[PDB]
Amino acid sequence: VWVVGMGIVMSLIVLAIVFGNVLVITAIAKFERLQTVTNYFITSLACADLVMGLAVVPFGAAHILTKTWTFGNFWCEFWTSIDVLCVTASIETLCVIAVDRYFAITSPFKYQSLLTKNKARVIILMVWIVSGLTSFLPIQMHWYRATHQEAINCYAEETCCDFFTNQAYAIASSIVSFYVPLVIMVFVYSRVFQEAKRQLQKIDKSEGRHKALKTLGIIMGTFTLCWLPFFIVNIVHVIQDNLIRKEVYILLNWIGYVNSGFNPLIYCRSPDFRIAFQELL
Ligand SMILES: CN[C@@H]1CCc2c(ccc(O)c2O)[C@H]1O
Repeated sequence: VWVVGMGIVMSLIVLAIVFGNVLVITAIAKFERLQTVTNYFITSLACADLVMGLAVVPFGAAHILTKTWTFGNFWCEFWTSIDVLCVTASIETLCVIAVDRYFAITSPFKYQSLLTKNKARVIILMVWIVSGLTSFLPIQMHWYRATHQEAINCYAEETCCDFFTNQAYAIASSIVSFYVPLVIMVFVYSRVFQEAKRQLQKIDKSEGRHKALKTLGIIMGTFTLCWLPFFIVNIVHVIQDNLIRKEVYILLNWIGYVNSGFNPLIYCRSPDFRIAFQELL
């Protein structure tokens, strides 16, 4: 009375993610007026979200609904690697976009000199490579493997897939993937807000006879509310093994997945994108 209908939500999420990401990619690729150095970061972010929505989500949905993993252990390890890869790549691309905006507003004359067409490709490749070294290299060689008896029983059996991780791997991965980008983005947006307030005050002083707050609020709040509650419990549940159950962890992780769907509605609402979308349909 629950399974026969609760798959509708997963189907809707999959459809929304795939449609939004493919529409953004098609709009950027097809029309030449959208070709910009800043738009390449959005292209990489959309590609990461598309891969996530095409691979990670359906298999997880099958895992919860069926409650068994029909496929082998090799596919389980591959799925975990893809999950970690996509998550960290997306979160790092967000910080890259924020730093680009910081450089755009803070230093207006030499914005062009710092970043060109060729440098963006190198930045994106380095971001994806650092993302890859976090997931595939440790998982495939079995560095994260736990040691307690329940983990051994889960790992030996070929029909169960429960994520058991070492303390050191969890801490290092969380620090590399979330907290450093969080700090960088906070500092960047604080400086940007200060500059905007100064300019607004200058204009009001010039023309003798509030708006950036909402713009910063959407971007900060969406990311923080979507990805902060997951990493708190991720860090906590390794130090103490009795506080956090195995269902709240899954619920928070799936809450974090939805953040891929909201990215096109935040970073791709410019008017030129509106003309591009209107022309397509
Ligand atoms: C199966 N879910 C995984 C488990 C742990 C983990 C995730 C995402 C980013 C990380 O850095 C992680 O360590 C989650 O998506």
